[PDB]
Amino acid sequence: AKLLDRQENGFIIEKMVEEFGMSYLEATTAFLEENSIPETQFAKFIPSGIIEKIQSEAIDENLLRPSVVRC
DNA sequence: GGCTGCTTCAGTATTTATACTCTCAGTAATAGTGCTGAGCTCTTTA
DNA sequence: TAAAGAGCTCAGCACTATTACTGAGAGTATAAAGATACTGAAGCAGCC
Repeated sequence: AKLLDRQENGFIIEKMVEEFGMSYLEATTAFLEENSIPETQFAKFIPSGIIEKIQSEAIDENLLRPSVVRC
């Protein structure tokens, strides 16, 4: 009904990758759309953790330019 | 009054120069908008 | 001395009212401005 536990959702969202195995990005976007989640009201749904690995894998995949590398 | 030759048509093999005037109209973007929380503010006395 | 109140106000997602603003409309009264070829098929056309 209500699913406001962020770190529990971390346990559930690692299930996405560790189970499916595409990437943390696509796994959690799949989560966001499955339960119909916007992108500004997420801090109430998403563990504080997965965000950091998301940033990591993002910059490592080079999603943005050198303008973002130095910082 | 039924009757044959011409006939006409129909089927094959990029990139277009000069309104005007409101006048309104209702719209979609857009700033005004107020929360939530939360994080620092602050003092308390144990 | 320092764990622990109760509040002072600043990130961070909306909302209503807005403001260019683009569209729909209604006025407009000098003129006179082309080198197939073939086969075929009904219709038309003149006749005993």
